[PDB]
Amino acid sequence: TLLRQGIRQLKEKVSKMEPEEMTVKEKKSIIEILKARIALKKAFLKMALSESNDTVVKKEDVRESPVDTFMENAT
Amino acid sequence: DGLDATLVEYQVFDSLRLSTKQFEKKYRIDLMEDRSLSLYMENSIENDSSVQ
Repeated sequence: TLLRQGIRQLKEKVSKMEPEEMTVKEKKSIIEILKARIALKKAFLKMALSESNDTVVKKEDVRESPVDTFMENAT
Repeated sequence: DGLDATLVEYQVFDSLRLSTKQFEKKYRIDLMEDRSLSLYMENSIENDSSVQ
């Protein structure tokens, strides 16, 4: 989530090969602590896994089939 | 003491026979025209972040 924008944003935060780097990059390491605990935000699994969750989807794609059929029996 | 005599080594307190004047020049630190440590904080300074 925050990590997703955080990749593209930590991207060009780097400033040349000069010691201009670490003067900001130590605080960036603090940001790395912060994101290290952002990993804790995603510490547990919800629905199983792709594609096993996708298998659940296709399972619904079979489960949708009766739904499109029994109405034909309305009369 | 609470300790076994047999496992002990006479030691020395650097922080004792020192002049207050040099005491400060060993432990005390400030932002007053100092900030010399930042030369060592490497790698990563902050810098100074926020209070704390």
